[PDB]
Amino acid sequence: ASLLDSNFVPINFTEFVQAISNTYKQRRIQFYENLKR
Amino acid sequence: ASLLDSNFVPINFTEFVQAISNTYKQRRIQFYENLKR
Amino acid sequence: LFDENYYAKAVANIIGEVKDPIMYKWFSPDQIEDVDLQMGYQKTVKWDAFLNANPTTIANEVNTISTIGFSSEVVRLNYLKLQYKFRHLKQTSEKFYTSDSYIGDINNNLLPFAQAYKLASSEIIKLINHFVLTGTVSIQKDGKNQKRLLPNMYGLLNMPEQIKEEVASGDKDKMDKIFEKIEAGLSKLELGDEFSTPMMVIVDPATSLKLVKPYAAASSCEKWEDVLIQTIKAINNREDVYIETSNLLKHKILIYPLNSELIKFKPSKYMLPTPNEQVDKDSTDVAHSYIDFVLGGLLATRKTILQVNIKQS
Amino acid sequence: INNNLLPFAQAYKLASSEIIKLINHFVLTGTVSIQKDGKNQKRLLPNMYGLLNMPEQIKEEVASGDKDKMDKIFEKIEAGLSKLELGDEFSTPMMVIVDPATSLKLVKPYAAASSCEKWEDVLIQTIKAINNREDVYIETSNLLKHKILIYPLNSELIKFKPSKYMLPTPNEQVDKDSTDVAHSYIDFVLGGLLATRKTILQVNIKQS
Amino acid sequence: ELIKFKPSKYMLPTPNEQVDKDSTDVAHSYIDFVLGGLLATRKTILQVNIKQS
Amino acid sequence: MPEQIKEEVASGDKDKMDKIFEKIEAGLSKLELGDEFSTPMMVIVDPATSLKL
Amino acid sequence: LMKNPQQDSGLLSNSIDFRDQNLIFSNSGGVCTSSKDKIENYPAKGYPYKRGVKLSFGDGTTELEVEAGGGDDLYGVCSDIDEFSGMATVIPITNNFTGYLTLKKVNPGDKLNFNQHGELEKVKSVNAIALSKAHKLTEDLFIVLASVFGNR
Amino acid sequence: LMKNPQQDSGLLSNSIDFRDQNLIFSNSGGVCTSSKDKIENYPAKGYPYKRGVKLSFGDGTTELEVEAGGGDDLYGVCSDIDEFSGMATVIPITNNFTGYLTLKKVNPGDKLNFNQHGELEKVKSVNAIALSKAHKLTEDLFIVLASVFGNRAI
Amino acid sequence: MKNPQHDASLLSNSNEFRDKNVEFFASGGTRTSKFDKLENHPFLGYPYKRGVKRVIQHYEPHVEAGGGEDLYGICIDIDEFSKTATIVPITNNFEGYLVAKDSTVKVKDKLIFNKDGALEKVKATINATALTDAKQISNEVYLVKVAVFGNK
Repeated sequence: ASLLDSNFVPINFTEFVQAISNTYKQRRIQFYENLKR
Repeated sequence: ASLLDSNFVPINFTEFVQAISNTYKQRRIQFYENLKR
Repeated sequence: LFDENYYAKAVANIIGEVKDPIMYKWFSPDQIEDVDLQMGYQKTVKWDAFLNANPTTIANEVNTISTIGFSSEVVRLNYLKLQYKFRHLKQTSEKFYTSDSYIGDINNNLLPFAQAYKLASSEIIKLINHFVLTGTVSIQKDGKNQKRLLPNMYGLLNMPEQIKEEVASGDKDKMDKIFEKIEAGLSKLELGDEFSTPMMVIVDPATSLKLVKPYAAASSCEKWEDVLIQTIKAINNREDVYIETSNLLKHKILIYPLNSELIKFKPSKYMLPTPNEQVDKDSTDVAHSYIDFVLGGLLATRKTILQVNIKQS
Repeated sequence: INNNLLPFAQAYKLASSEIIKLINHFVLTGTVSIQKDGKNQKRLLPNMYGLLNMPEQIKEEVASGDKDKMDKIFEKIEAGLSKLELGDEFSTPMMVIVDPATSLKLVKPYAAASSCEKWEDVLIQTIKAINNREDVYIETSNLLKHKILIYPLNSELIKFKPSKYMLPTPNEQVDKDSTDVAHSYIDFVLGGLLATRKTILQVNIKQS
Repeated sequence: ELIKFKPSKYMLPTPNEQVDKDSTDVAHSYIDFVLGGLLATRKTILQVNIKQS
Repeated sequence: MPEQIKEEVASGDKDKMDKIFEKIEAGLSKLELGDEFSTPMMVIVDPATSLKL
Repeated sequence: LMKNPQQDSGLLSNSIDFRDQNLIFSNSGGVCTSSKDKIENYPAKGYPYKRGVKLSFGDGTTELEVEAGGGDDLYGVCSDIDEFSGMATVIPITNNFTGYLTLKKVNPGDKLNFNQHGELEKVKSVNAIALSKAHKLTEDLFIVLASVFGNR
Repeated sequence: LMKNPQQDSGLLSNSIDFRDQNLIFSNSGGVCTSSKDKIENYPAKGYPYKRGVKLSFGDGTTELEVEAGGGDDLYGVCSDIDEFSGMATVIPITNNFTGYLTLKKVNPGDKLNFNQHGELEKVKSVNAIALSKAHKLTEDLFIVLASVFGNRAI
Repeated sequence: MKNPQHDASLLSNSNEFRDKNVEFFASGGTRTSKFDKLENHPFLGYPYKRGVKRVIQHYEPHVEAGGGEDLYGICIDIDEFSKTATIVPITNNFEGYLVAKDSTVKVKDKLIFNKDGALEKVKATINATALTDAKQISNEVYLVKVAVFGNK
């Protein structure tokens, strides 16, 4: 579950926090995919 | 694996020690079965 | 949840605008691994062997023989939870505070929740980057009045048992003197069998300015940066050398390998700012909110980081 | 962990690694010691030499004041290379071993500084001037310290005849008692470097 | 529930593999045992001591 | 075992079974078995006390 | 003499650093604040912002107000001001406070007391402890981080 | 020198009676607690648990800390400690407190004051009144129920 | 105590093999014979790497740090869980790193155990010869390599 997919529906604040963490990790991965040294 | 079972043939001293411990446990159980308060 | 919690909905709709941390550039994708923990510690056990004396010559009869000893070390990484509070306008009261082209009271510096959260998160991410680079938490330019952190919580610049070189105060203008200190530290580095790895260099803006001058009459083709890249390539076996400039540094140069076997960053999965469920509400238009974040999780081997400090006296 | 006790396999692996490091140090330098200072050396037998202390070779000493002058270092290296005597086996590849500091000095542009050429290239050409334009290899060893070692890779001049039991080998005896701690032994054999006279160049850059 | 004895499974005497041997007729052997493991709740044991002073 | 009921019978009353049993009654009253009271009980005595019993 | 004066500019100003950014006169409230803090508001006479205040009484026609003062008259500390309504946010002396206050024109550890004009000075009654050194905002305006925790 | 008993207990506690089961050193907080109480935390210097504290400053490299003390330097009372993070929970002297506090090595109604080591002693500057008699935990450690309400005049 | 490396802040580097054994966790001796007599005794205090004495008081006798005419042996290892110390009796010779009093100990010096079980430069009571200089590991911890070979 991530905030990148709008189809995600958080049921409670716990799932909301987990989704935030997953979104941060996914953006980290995307940044390294788009990084070109 | 217990020393009560004659068919038990230990391979090493570790198995022998385990068999001794199992023999003590079985003797305790048998003592409590035989005991009549 | 989003049908009941406007603040949660606003955070979900605003989280995209918050920019990525710049510390990701200082590491490789294989050097960052998340750990599921807010506050606490993680342990790692490493075994080692050593020789207690010269070997024994076996001739005729002897039973007193030199021994080889063993040791175990437990490395502990601490993770600490931190929080900030900020004030904002209430959602029901935002309508009375909207204006022609903006929402918020300029006179009292009151903001809507989304904008306040975004700005606070940006500031917290800046603080996190400063911690990861330097290993200290402070809000003063002097660097004093620091927060007392737990032991075994270090950054790239204050990690102990690493190579440290100091350029004298009277030699701060001499780039050749600076390069002499850098070369001495590069020689003293001990990468072992994991030497073949890309290397990372972080410099201050002034040093970046000094690096573009021609190598020393002066050379007409090569610069000090090219000489530095060749020198580091000599010890990393001609692997890539990446150079970065950070305004956070002041007259300090950091050189370290981008190898997960030597340096590994295991941050908490809750390290980056996260909203708290508690919201303070009164009969007025002002409300308060809280942001949580976790610090800690840098692991490095001994004598794998070169830290060059140029005295400015 | 609290008593620093390992299983036999792991203990053997670690001990063998340490002993192999000691053997490599002996082979390179010809001395046995567990100190960084190099003192408290084990007394060895005669006719047991390493590459760095083999007698009747060419020795060059760079003075303390010129430790940073690569030109002076190369002057001494050229003098030693002139004094080398390979006889009729000169057409052979050559091997150079340097300390990390010298290795870092060898990547600077050749000196005003010259583009397109480094001190490493100059050294390779100079050695090719005596080995009939054969191959030249360069190695870096942290066991060395302000030393440069040049020798041919020809079995007719330098030959290493080690014992077949030189590398670590377990002993059959294992000490045992009523407790859970046992003791094991590891054996290794040192010696066997043979070289013809005046075929090794040893350059020592003095610091003090 | 009140008192429980959780002895080690090696509490009772067990021979040791090590045997001391020599050039004489005398050898030595070893026996191992483990002590401990009694657990009780507070104020559930009555201990009366008749002083014989 | 600490934190248990201990009673002491005086030296001059070491031959008086009534005094000994009075101390036993006091200790039995001070016992605290809770809701695990419906359990068998064990009494261990020395030969002299067994003779007096 | 204004908490947050309004003036237009032709140029943006770049916030280069995130450190030492809070040492401004417009930074109202406390540096570290509890949700259980008791907060009051009174009509303001003068400009008692970032100053200790005392209760002042008129001739009975209008209600009592707060004005800058200290000594034996210290009632609380003014931590915010709404200029549109002339309202001064006051934290009573019975509630502890931590923040930047006006300092008389001083190092950590020195014990401070309030003067007649509501400014902090180095020493009687107030429990004020300096947590930092003086910071000069204006030629006559000095601020200091202080801890107010009651009376001796 | 530890909030929780350092020595692991050798028995299982008997859960029968409900009386006189709170006179333990592990009783953190207060006997009567208000939901409107102001609570702070501070880096702990030493072990100021259940003791009056003062603000301690150093060279200035690190932030200020709290250490056991009293007299004219009293700032609050420490009612809890987190040992992992070295955090001391402090209730400011401007907020009244009622709970068990360390007593210097005393009957209800006696007026008390805090000494240089953060210990309560029978009497000047601080209003503290004992609500019970001293309870001995260790041969050198005694605790007393006390009510601390601000600083008195003179 | 005995193992100060379990609070390490970073991984150690195991590439070097020289100057790697002068540590407080190096329990035992530098050269050990299979026929060395080892006796385990209960201890009170911290007798690790020090001379020990027997203390008789009701419990069995225990060992603690000591020396002089009361010297009984040398403690070379400790089990902390069982609180038991391994001792080499004074009738058996020993070579290894032992705690010294100060840093003024040099090679070839004759040494004596003091009342704390630490080795100090010097009749004498035992034969103990320093083989190395005193080496600092902690601010107040010095170890010296010593050959102890009986009593004078």
